[PDB]
Amino acid sequence: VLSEGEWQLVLHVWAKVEADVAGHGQDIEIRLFKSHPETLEKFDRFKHLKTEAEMKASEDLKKHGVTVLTALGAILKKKGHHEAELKPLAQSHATKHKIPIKYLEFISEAIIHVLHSRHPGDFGADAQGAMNKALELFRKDIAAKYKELGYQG
Ligand code: HEM
Repeated sequence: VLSEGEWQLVLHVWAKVEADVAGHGQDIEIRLFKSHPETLEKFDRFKHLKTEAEMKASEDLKKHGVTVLTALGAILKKKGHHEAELKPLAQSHATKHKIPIKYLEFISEAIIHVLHSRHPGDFGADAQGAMNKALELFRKDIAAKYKELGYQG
């Protein structure tokens, strides 16, 4: 569980993300694909993108990044009370996209990296620890929902 203080650090940095959701989304997706190239294989829509500049130029990827971060933001703002928001995400990611928890670890790393790159003065060690706990909770709860659907992490 996160403390109220921890949730407030999470939401304080998230408000920074909300000042440019598209830009943060692009950076996070690109960081994910750069650091863990195998993840790009999961995207029939994007795996044709051959360079970083192509990725940055893709309106489709940018739109998708906003969708991703909008869903994550909606989850984080519930401060753990996110069953209604998490269930449909688990459904699609378990049964359609087939995303293992290890890949959710990869994107969590990418999120931390981008938030620190863009907002170091509002994302120090304690804030990173809080965001890490929030994303750990998300991964734990989604893994439980995966199993409920018959998908083994
Ligand atoms: C913070 C973690 C994540 C969030 C919040 C998130 C959110 C979303 C949302 C909202 C959608 C559109 C609706 C849906 O299909 O559920 C989506 C689609 C998708 N996600 Fe994720 N996602 C996450 C992690 C990942 C990861 C790590 C991968 C792959 C390594 C992935 C692969 C996909 C794919 C392939 C689609 C379909 C894209 C398309 O063709 O339109 N997701 N995601």
